[PDB]
Amino acid sequence: NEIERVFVWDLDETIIIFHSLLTGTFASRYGKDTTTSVRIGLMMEEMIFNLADTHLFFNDLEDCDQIHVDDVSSDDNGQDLSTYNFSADGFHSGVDWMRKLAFRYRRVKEMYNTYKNNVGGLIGTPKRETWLQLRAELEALTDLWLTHSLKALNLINSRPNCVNVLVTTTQLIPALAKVLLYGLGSVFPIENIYSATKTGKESCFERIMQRFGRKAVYVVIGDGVEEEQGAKKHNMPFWRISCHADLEALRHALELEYL
Ligand SMILES: O=C(N/N=C/c1ccc(Sc2ncccn2)o1)c1cccc(Oc2ccccc2)c1
Repeated sequence: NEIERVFVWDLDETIIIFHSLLTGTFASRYGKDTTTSVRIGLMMEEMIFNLADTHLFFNDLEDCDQIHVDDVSSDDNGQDLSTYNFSADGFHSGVDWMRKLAFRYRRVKEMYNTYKNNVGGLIGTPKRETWLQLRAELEALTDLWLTHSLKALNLINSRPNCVNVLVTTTQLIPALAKVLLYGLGSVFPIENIYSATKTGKESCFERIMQRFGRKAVYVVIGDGVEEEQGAKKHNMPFWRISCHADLEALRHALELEYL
């Protein structure tokens, strides 16, 4: 490719897998209301899984959790599937089976590239007003974290020589449902999302470097410890993102071309 610097992101523990909300440990650490925080997380995890079951084949692709969306691109005899009836094919729970599985991921990809900047047309209103109301309800507890990290991502996405990728441990379909909904679709191309569920984040890191080559600068930006050791044993500069002030430094270091 033409990319010079690649930023690998691990937005779990804060955005994708925000398990601190549901356990209530987030509310205790930051001194917020426990009951309200869990209610926002329980509503969120519902509207996410409700979209994956009615749009992204969550029940079909529940166990067949791949790692990249283009993995089964070899069994795809590319066809106009605007008429392909998924409810009446040989799918259940396999060269003729992998083709039906591969079509579904391309249909998932079609939904991503189509409604990633127009969610209100994907989930018809008022499901947007109620759900955009949910953002301010949560960003009022996290001090606009998703908005803040979107600034650091758009400060990278607009650079033609720089790019960003995402490496989470959720299954690919639920992770795509969150990235689509949460608004991270404008900064994350769907071809740059990896699911470290069965393989771990280290193997997902090696898979990224093999794609972009050695002439590029790889930087890891995330929170937690799983990707810190995965970025250390691959000599990739790790960027902690725990505090809110650690993000202001990430922007200020990109404003001045220090990265
Ligand atoms: O903001 C978000 N997480 N923040 C997490 C976090 C942990 C530590 C800190 S820093 C801090 N500073 C001061 C006080 C508290 N914490 O932030 C978030 C996560 C997911 C989705 C999300 O948006 C939406 C949008 C639409 C619908 C539903 C959610 C927003």
